[PDB]
Amino acid sequence: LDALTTLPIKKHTALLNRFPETRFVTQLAKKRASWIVFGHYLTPAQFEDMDFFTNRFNAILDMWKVGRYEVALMDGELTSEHETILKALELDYARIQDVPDLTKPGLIVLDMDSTAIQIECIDEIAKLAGVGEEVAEVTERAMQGELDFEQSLRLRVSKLKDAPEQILSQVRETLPLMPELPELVATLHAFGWKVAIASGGFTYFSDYLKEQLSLDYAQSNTLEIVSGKLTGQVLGEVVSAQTKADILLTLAQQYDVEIHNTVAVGDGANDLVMMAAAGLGVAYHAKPKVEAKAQTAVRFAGLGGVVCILSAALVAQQKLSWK
Repeated sequence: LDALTTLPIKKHTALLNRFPETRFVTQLAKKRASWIVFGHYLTPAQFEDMDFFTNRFNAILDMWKVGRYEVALMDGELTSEHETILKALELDYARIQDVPDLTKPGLIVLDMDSTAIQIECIDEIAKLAGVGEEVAEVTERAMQGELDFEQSLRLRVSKLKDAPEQILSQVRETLPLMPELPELVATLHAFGWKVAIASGGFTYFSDYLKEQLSLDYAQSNTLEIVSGKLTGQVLGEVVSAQTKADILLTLAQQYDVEIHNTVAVGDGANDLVMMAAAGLGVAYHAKPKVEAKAQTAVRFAGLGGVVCILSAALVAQQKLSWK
């Protein structure tokens, strides 16, 4: 029932009334506004901290809600001083130029989790399979630059030979979905967008997610399973940085979506190629080095932050009325 819950995108007068009327301006054109601030709860107090640090009164053109999030379309420009004070406040922000249009056919591609959270996943399958150490000896040999990326994967998997299938379920359940993924999926489908995941984990997991959430496409590393045991082989191609960008371009064409109306959400160096290929890359809880390369980043919010960003283009261009 999870992908039946959208994130309502609505104007609330109560939200406006929370702020002095002076905080708002009506002179500047919404369509020329360049950035947004968003978080679970926006208060005058936070904006006074922002004002003090940036040495100016930061006016809001418009505020609305996206699920539990409150979004403010901002006057002026996002300066590095703004970024500093917003990080301190733990408010997210984004420049909204080039943000795709929810009302036109579109595609979003997400990575099922950080390569760190997939190393943990595989290390846990290994520990359950009783070869926790072999897999470790191999991860070490990859740290020495002895094995490249694919060799490390394939070799770590090979240690699982003969492991019983039910180890995969037993691990699926000890793990939590990205916060708000189900809402992100439902919301984008409501707009008629396609949703695709591409991860360096295993088809077993990604195909389950594809089932629970009705994703349109999912691609991971497929573990060969025979007689309910893992054979230790990986079928087909090993999903790499490049594979991710390829999935994005293929599906775009296949789905008949303009490249500029695609979105790629990632968190590691592994996703930069995908992100560089999409109309918009969104770093989600990524390393500061990856954040600095992405056009937009979500730092504090859940995946609903992605909808906050997309809703801004909708509201800026007045693509729809509310009720």
